[PDB]
Amino acid sequence: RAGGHFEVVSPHAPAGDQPAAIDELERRINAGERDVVLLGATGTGKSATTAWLIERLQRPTLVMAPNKTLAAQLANELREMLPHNAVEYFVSYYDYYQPEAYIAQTDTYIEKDSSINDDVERLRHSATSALLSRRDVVVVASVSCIYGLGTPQSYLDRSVELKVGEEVPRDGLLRLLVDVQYTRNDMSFTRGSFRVRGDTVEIIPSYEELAVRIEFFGDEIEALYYLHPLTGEVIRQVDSLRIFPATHYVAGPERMAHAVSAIEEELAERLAELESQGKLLEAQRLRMRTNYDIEMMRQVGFCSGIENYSRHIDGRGPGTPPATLLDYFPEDFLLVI
DNA sequence: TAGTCACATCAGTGATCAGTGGTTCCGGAACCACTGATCACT
Repeated sequence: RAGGHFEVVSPHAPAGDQPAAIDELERRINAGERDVVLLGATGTGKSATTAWLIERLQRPTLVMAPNKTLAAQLANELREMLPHNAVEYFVSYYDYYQPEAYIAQTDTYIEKDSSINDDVERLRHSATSALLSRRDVVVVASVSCIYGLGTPQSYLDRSVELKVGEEVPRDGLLRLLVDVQYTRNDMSFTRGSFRVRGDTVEIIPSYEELAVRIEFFGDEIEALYYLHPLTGEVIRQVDSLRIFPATHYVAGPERMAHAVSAIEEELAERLAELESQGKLLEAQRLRMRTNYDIEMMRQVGFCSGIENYSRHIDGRGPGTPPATLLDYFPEDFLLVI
């Protein structure tokens, strides 16, 4: 995690309680205080104090807010004070979301339905990449953060970097693009997708807004270039760049194998459980749904309900905390709630 | 008794297009000139 210094551009002049408060909070955190409280009255500007504390500590910060409403107004403001560091975002990426719900009394299956937002997931993946690519990363998170996730381990593993001049098989590059959830959209150009024409390859990464054109000298990386996605305007050129998986359900083929194994084992477990319960209808419905799900893992590796198998994918045990953006954070990560 | 909770998609469902199957339709009297009798003569 390469942590660039949190360059603070604050034309405001701190006064009143700001200096003493920041100093005492700083020494508080220095004192190993795993539990701290702040009394910030209205108009006291908690955002600036949090930014300065993050600057002093130089740790990847996770800030916790209770509703997506709040996150918006603050994160943009901090970017003004931090125009040279990774400022990020994460909340529920759902314009709408009915859960997988079950009216037991009526035996009614209100199936999980969701109108999926785009920019929310974009910023989610940008945040995960930034955390697993640099230490100067600040992320605003809804409680969703503590829900089940994939492993930042595999997140950083599946990611692959390419540099100008280095020999690299283009076909292997496409293979790893597929393995990191990027589609060979040879028809049009879309987010997290890409197209191949001759040695030329043009890709929009899922987290990175812009696109990139790579020219190939046979099976060698001829050159890399930033781009506007559709117009293709080369923003600039850099020798090397990394790509992270477009999914947070990152998992090597071996991790998919282990997840499938544990899924089948706990599937037998739940089969016996519902058989004893006498809930044969529910048992069979779950059985066939997960049968289709595992079929299209063994074929594709992608579907709905993948999260429900996080304990298998992450591989940790039942009842333990599933993977989290906290794992995406270091142990010396800054935390604010 | 109650506000937030958030981890996509088989399968209709037909619109709608957008390809395929087929449509369909006029002017005919002119124009080019060609062709079997009829007195004629023998």
